[PDB]
Amino acid sequence: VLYNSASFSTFKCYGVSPTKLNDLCFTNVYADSFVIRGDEVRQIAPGQ
Amino acid sequence: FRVQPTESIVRFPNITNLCPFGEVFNATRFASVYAWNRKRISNCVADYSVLYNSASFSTFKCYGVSPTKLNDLCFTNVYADSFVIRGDEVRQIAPGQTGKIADYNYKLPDDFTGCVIAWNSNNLDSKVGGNYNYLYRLFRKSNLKPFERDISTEIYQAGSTPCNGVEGFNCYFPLQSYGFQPTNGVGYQPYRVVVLSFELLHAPATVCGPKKSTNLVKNKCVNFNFNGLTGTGVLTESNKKFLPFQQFGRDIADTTDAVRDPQTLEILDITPCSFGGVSVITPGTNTSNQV
Amino acid sequence: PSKPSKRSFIEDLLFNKVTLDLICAQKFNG
Amino acid sequence: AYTNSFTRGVYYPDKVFRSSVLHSTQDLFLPFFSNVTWFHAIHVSGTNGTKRFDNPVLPFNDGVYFASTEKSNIIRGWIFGTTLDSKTQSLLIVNNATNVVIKVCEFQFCNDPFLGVYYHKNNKSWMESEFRVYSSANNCTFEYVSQPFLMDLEGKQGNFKNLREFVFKNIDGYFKIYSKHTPINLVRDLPQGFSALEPLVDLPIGINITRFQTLLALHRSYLTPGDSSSGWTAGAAAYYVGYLQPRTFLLKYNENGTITDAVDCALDPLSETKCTLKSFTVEKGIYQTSN
Amino acid sequence: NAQALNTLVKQLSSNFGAISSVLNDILSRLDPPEAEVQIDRLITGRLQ
Repeated sequence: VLYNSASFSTFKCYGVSPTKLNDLCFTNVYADSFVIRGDEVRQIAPGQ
Repeated sequence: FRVQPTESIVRFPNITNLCPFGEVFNATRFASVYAWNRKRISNCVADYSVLYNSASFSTFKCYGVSPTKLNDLCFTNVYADSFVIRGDEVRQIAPGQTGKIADYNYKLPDDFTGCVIAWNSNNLDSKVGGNYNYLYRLFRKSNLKPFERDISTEIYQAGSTPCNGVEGFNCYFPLQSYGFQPTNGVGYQPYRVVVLSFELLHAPATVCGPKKSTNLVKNKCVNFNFNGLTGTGVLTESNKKFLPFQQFGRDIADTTDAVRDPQTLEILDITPCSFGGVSVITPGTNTSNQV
Repeated sequence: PSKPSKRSFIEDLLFNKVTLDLICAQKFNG
Repeated sequence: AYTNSFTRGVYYPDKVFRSSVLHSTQDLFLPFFSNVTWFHAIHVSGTNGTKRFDNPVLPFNDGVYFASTEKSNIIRGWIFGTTLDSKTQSLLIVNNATNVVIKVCEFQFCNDPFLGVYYHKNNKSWMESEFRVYSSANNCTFEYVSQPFLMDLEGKQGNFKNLREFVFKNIDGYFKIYSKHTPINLVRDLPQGFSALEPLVDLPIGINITRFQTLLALHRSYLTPGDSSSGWTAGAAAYYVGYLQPRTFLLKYNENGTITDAVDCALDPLSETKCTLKSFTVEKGIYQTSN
Repeated sequence: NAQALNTLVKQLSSNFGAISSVLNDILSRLDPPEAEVQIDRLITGRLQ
């Protein structure tokens, strides 16, 4: 459904690949939901 | 003792038939992703200068050749895949980029080599007519392999039940058309893209721009260039019969040894020109400087 | 002394069973 | 019947000259002396024996080799597809004359995967009748029709002199067909004539092929008392199928420039020895090849 | 020694990671800031 619900403008990750996100596991997951500017969507990146 | 080449032979294909590129980007109807077209450009010159003139592309990325070198280069087979997608899917057409929905429709080979082109179709594909004739598969029991298109449309047995012909709860129709809107927001405009698979395999090159075919010269090592083969060695006819196929040869060191010319069907023998080694036999500089 | 090089009978039976294009490839690659 | 593959399964992976080098290639090949499936489409010469007719569906792995013993151009074409129905596309080939007319359009004749070459009375001789067995709508995408006009049957009952060898390997929506011709002598099996298979045609098809089929040409002289298709006593051509395997061959080119000999790298441990030593001269002594 | 030299040549026919194995078919495809990484791969490999 996270492949069904496909309306995301920018989607980037630096660890696992979305190809392998399905056949994989995790031990702890945490999510940080918020809102920002239109020009700040590129600012949420490690080291940026 | 390295002998520098004298001049710069160039030998590109013969004719100068313009390649039909105006009907690639600037065309009326582009089939949807669930069934895209294959445009085989064959045996023509493609002057990318107008492809530098016609510069309205929003996103332009390639993973093989560079656009700086696209002009002075050649190709043997070219194929183009023109279609339309969402505004947020223009970033999904990239090798290895796993699509949330963009793997069911069109995947790019991780081994791709060629430039993809995208430009906004708001003025042509988003109109008051609804333009609901643009469709895309939304789900399927398996993800497609890069250059395969599942133009088939069957029923989807979501929820593990045979929904033979009927569309019910979790029996949806896969080929859901695009929810486009005439002059919608930025993220939802119909984007018109087209890719180009530059088959750079070493075969007789056809599709490339024109360059000055200079006459052959024997026993003179020259900075020649056969469709990008920027070798600098002497030239000679080769005794051994080359293949009726491709114009390139190899050796143990993967540095071409014998080729066949694009224009004339004469065999060539390449050899890096006279190479030796100096050795300065010197007495002690405290005693002289003559070597 | 029959040979130009002043070898011997037994030296000759040796210079034949060793015997020491490819050398052109090595010469071209430096 | 089942037979052994003596000298079959080699094709220039990428056509370059390769003068007299012992190159070690890794592609989809056919192991030597393996179980190749004979298919003797002889005309049943007795009243008791079964009518020998060979057009059964053959599962299609990532590769399929082919070989057709021939004397009068009996066997003509091939057919592919995932399930051979309105849902999946089905390529096809035809050889009604020297011209090579082909298609990609799905034409459903599951009952009759046949072809008709019946004896024409007008200027009575071996003549071609029914090069069309298609009974469905096309809805197709690709097309190709080669037309060099020369119209041959030359029916005969002598030894099978000709044989054509094919490789249908598809990867990433591309179809590749290698082919070479050779005059064979023996009638009962594959003679010991070594050669490799040049490529001829590449066509992008973007379909997930999983099945395979063939086209045979069955009709005889009108003097035969009965149905020439239910009763036919002049067809004798046979074809061989070998499912290509992921191998690692070592191709030994020659002075002239064609693959003369080769050796597998899993056939025998001695073949693995030659595959590791990178030559065909394995002197006495213990070697360590793999684990 | 002859076999050592003969295996030193066949290292010129190694991709070493780059998209080719000869330095005329990397500068005929890519551009300086993008071909420099391919040539860095090939040169550290050949030097090794």
